[PDB]
Amino acid sequence: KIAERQIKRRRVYKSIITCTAVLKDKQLIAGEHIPIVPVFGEWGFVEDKEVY
Amino acid sequence: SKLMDKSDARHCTVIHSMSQNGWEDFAEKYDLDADDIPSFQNPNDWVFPWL
Amino acid sequence: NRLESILSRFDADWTASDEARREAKNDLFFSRVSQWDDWLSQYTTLQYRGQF
Repeated sequence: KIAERQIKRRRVYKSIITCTAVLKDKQLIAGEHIPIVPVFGEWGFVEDKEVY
Repeated sequence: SKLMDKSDARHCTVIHSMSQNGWEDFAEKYDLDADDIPSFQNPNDWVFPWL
Repeated sequence: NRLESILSRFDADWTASDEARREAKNDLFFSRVSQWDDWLSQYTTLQYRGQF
């Protein structure tokens, strides 16, 4: 162990939720980004509100 | 002047229209008194109802 | 102070570019949301308003 260093990284947490309670809270996800990959068509913003 | 490139002209006048902050910027750049607001022949009209 | 000067400059630029920003915002709304730029008469009476 040569030394220690502080490295900034992103961690993804998943929490299964309902309208009344959280069944699972902050389950760490492997990925560094949100796994959902969106595909858009005529995407854009008109009045600060998303329109696709 | 009788030439397209205006090379015969012995003088030329360029009218500068600038906002207030532009006026202080111009005065600072050319070392002028920004307090004395300048005036000249108005190159543009007000045919359109600009605010 | 700094606040007054910043607000004066911003107000001058906003007043200078008000018409251009209004026209461009109309262009964005017309080409992105809807081509019926009716805000008052839209609720007065229900009539057919096609989008061709």
